[PDB]
Amino acid sequence: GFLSGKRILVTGVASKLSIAYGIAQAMHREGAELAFTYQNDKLKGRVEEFAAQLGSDIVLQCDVAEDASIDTMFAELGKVWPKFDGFVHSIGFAPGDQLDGDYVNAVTREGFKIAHDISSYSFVAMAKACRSMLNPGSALLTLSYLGAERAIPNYNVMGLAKASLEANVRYMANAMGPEGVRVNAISAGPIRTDFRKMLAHCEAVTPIRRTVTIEDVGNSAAFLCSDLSAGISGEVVHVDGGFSIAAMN
Amino acid sequence: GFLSGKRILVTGVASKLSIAYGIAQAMHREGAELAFTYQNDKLKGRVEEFAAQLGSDIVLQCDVAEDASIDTMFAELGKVWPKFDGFVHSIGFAPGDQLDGDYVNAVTREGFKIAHDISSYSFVAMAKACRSMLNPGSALLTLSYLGAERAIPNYNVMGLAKASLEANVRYMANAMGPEGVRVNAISAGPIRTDFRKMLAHCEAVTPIRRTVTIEDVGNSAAFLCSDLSAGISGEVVHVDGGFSIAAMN
Amino acid sequence: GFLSGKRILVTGVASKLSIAYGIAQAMHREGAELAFTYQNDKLKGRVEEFAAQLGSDIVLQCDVAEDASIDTMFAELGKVWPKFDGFVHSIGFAPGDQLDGDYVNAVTREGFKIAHDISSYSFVAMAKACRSMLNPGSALLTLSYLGAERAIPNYNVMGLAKASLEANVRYMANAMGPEGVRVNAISAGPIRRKMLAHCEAVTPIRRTVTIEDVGNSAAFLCSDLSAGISGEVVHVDGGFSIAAMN
Amino acid sequence: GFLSGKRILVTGVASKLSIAYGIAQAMHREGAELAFTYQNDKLKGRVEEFAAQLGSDIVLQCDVAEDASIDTMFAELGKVWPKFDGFVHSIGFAPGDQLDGDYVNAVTREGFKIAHDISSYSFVAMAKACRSMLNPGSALLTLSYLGAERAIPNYNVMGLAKASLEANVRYMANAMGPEGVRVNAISAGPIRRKMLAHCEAVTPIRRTVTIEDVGNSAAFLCSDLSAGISGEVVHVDGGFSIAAMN
Repeated sequence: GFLSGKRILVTGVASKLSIAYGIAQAMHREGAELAFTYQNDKLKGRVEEFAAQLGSDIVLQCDVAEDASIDTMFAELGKVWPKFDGFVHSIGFAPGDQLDGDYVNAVTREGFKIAHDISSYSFVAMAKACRSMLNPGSALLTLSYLGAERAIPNYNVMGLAKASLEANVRYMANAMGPEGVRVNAISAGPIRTDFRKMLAHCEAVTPIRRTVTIEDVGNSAAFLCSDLSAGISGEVVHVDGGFSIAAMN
Repeated sequence: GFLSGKRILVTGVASKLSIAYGIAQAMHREGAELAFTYQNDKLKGRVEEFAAQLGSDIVLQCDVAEDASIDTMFAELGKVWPKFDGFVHSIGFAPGDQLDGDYVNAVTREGFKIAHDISSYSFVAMAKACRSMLNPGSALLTLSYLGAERAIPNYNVMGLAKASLEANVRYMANAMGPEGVRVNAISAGPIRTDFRKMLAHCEAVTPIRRTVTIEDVGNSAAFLCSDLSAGISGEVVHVDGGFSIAAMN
Repeated sequence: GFLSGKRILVTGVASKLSIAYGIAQAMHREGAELAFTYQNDKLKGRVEEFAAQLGSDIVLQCDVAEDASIDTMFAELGKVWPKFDGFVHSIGFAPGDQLDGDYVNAVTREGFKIAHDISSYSFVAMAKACRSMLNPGSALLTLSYLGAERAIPNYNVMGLAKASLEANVRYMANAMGPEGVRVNAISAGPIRRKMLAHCEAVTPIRRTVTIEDVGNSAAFLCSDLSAGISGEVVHVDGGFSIAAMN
Repeated sequence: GFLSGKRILVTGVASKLSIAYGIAQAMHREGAELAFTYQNDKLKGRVEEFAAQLGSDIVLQCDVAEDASIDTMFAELGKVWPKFDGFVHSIGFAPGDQLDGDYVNAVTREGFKIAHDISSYSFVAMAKACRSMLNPGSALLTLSYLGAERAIPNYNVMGLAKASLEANVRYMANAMGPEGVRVNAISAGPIRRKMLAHCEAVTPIRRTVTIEDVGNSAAFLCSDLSAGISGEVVHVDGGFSIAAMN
């Protein structure tokens, strides 16, 4: 398929309904060889199993909160992939109380610091750590959400972290392009897994009249990490069925 | 390939260096069956030859200035493709004196009317004319340029027509989505075929450090007309190597 | 006021509720001397009523569909103001058949042509026709709508004409800035029934904007207070466009 | 003036050339009563010199890196102004090691943390700490830069902090608008050597903007003249960002 020859590391695989799993499935179907991180002991087993289902036995612990953890993960990867072609960053978090109710009341200095560290800094932390390992032609990919561009109820300090993240894509694309590395994001629509009401709304007003699926997101992610997207860098691509471009439907 | 099963009409094929030809080549390589329009008698022969090189003998006259011409073209197409899966609009024109020097001096009411009629109206003219022919899952694609979003010297009334065109993508995506049709544009970077100086500039400041090629544009176009981009509609995708997202390089 | 010593021509005043009246009123309050256009002779006395309230008796006929009418209107204006400091463009039309129902079904080649010619091309037509009359320090302002940026049901081909108008603002600003002219627009929010109900509920400031609010931003954007702003589409819609799923 | 009967707190006045001084000056000219913060005691007399020229003796210490300092600063302010009408946030910092050379090489976890905490989080920290003190009609303003939108060489991690700041503006506007508070920013152009040379040559108005131009837009954006504007990033860079390849 259109990723044959490519080795891509996938972060954030959680369950078979997670976007990262939809991306890993798509990439695998297109011929990539994959490697996977897991955060901690609770998730290790499920990730090993899913990795093995998609032909891989490269399953490595990584906590992106820690610079040391990122480095030793890449040291391990390099024993099997001295060079590789990019990675998929699907990691985003804010403490739970950040995301409920009025933004100005909910946000705190520490909730801000964590959400930005985990959801934005970790993308460039990973790049810094594997930079010399990336072949010419590599592509980095992160996931974002409309809350970066619009104020969405409850999304709160995650909007600011995703906005930081999308500027990180541009700064990274600009810095890394001359060595032959592209860096893009997908701004994914809400995916059916307060939520019920937001989904009903979103299907009714999306031009394609349905929420995107993890398969849809996976196919766009495979494209953006393949040589087929050689012309695209620093771009936030909306994979939300046109939801963001309509108003008052 | 990822377009097998798809029938796509390609407009604007001119010479082997034209974006539309790069798109038709890419689509063909991915398995689509193609049909081609030609504007007039001068171009017919070259289009017939290129069509035949990419497996097609569907070569039909169409002048998008005329509603009658569009209709009879689709009447002919329908004798061989009673239904089909979309088309690529690569048609854009302004009278030559529109594009030289100060915009406010150069623009005229008639140069404005032509550039908007040909470069923007014709996209929805084509959609209106084949709407009932499009299968669920179809995708329409047009080409645009950064001059839609920024004031670029000399591009002049073409910027306004491309801006009209990109709003046409959104209005079309919104109207057609519920019947299962997506509508997108590619905003393509300058392609190496005042021009010399603009190219040197553009390679030096583009993150990927080169101009995009018609192959790069073709691959993104194939993606956007394929089921792989099922999640994307109403979107203007930048295929300019990150050129638009950097500043002062 | 912050427009003292400014002469601004105002188009599109058709009634006291119109956006262009709210703008003229604010400009007059801030010390501008005003002039007005009208299109057909039926409206002429009514515009003289308006101009009189806003301190002016410069009321001139103009049909912006015609190059010669725009030219003769600026020759007339030139008799009272051989130089002036810019104009407000508030003129936007599509035939009514364009603005109802499915966009792709509704739009025609002629409806598209009229919408762009009248709502976008007229803005640069006016600038071309008065270019040598504008002082250094001048400012041109037009009015747009969120339909330029998003697909809004029914707004249809007007969405494309306003997207052309906004690009027109940028290309005009880029061409005229070196002579010392700025060019901007205000994208105004809806102005006061299901659509207003939605709008009030979801706009950050919880109300629709008024012609007074729009008039106040326009006055700023045509005054030297906004000397650092050119080529800009300023959203005066209470924040409606930056929110989603409120 | 158009700020008569307004009380605005101004942060970041460090010298007479600073953007925040140009803003305070314009606000004072338009009739606002002002208050100022300073960070360390070394700068205190110098800020009292400044405040005195702009009509004020409300000069208060605040280190926005610390929640308790922001709290005690608003308690002090509360002794003279138990209610007031908003503030200007002009505070932006990254360690100097962040702002040189290749972005990906330069940026560290700590440099990222400081840049966002000081340049973006402090804006909502201040709002949280004075929320109940703000009158209906109030306005908060911060300062950004085109680096939030585009990758500019050397600006590095500050580009990400300003992109967070701009989103902060939208989420603040959405949360505070229903209480009657607007929140906006100005993305200011560079202010007066190779980079200025480029900038003057390619900006539509053919000059860099001055602190006076920025001060005039800020005054507007904190006055009731801009009552229709919230959640908006207004570009005050002479049109530089809307042009390409000039």
